[PDB]
Amino acid sequence: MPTENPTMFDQVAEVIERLRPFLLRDGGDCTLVDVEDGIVKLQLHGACGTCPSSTITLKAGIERALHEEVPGVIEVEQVFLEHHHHHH
Repeated sequence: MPTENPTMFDQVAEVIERLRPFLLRDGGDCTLVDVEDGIVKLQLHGACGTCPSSTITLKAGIERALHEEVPGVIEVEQVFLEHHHHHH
């Protein structure tokens, strides 16, 4: 029982908004919906499409990175709000 110092929310929120500008450029924008002991839930959104083929790849990309940079999770619900692409 240390202290309720800048908890995860602060960090994630902090790093998120920081990387946001970069994510928007390539992927989109992330949004934390709920912080749990493992059953976290966020929402990705780059714009508004219908069948994103790139977001799917990126999705698994971030997830993997998160788990790797944060081993101990059990599940994560990342709901994307669509994000089509110019072409290819």
